[PDB]
Amino acid sequence: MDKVEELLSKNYHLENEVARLKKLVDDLEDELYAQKLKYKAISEELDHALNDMTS
Amino acid sequence: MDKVEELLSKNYHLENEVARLKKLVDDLEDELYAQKLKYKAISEELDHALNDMT
Repeated sequence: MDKVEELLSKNYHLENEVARLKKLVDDLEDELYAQKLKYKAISEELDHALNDMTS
Repeated sequence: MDKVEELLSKNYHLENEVARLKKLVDDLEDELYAQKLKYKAISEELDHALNDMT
């Protein structure tokens, strides 16, 4: 029928969205952790900075 | 009546999945942004720092 026609259509668009969101969510997960490691490393040279500047 | 019912159920689960993923993306974008505001605020401090001694 037609209620089936539109449902197939709506489900097609929905499945695509879900695909794009899952990938986006993964990309952000990585970007965010990469971010945290870059932040943690930014301090590593710093721990040696104020630490070696003190004594 | 058979597939029309299957279709509706799939559709329902998809709409909820989209809404949940959408909420997840928004949270990650916030965390990420917030992290950039600290990364930045910090950098601006080295400015007064590395050159402060130059």
